[PDB]
Amino acid sequence: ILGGREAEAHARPYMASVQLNGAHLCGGVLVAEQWVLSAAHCLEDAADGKVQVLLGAHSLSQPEPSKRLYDVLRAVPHPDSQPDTIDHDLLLLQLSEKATLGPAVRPLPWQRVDRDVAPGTLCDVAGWGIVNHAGRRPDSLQHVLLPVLDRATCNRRTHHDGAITERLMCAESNRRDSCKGDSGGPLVCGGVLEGVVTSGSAVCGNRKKPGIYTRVASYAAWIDSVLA
Repeated sequence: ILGGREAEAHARPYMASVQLNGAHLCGGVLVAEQWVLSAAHCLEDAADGKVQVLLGAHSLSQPEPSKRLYDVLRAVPHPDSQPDTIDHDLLLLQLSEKATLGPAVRPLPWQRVDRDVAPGTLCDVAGWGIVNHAGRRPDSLQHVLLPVLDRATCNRRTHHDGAITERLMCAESNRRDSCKGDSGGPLVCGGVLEGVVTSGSAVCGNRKKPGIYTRVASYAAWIDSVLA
């Protein structure tokens, strides 16, 4: 963190921790009983494995009755994802079994209609912090409300300089100091999944630095198809 606050425990029952070898790698979002959406860059690299997903968690380290760790039957990165690009940066993970659903675990509706989130809309992003930003990292789930930034301005020569295609969206990042982006994590507007974090901003510095998110509606055809 240097954006935000501790979330209410289990009030985002869609939130997932994508894990490598039992350590938090990336955020993700439960989009169907057996399927979690995250970002391709997360699981990018090569060797392995023991990629799993933790559902029903608030703390990454402490006992909680709802916590369940799922192995993954299949990792499906968007075919057009590339290591050297923030395009098509989505990742679907098929869980070993249907998630057991309840107050702490519950898929989130996601936007199928390909329309942009209106600029100014307040959306919610949640996650758990990187490298080991404090060994247990941030240990409990954090979130913050960010206003959506118009694509035009996001594309300014000082913001993101034409990088933001119509398949991407932006949020004002955060003034005062810097940064965040769990990655793979979700951007939720009015209770609907609209975006997934991409390395926006992993080049942090300005005042009006914006976060970059992949628009899930733009990939609705690919998502649904992997699900069927």
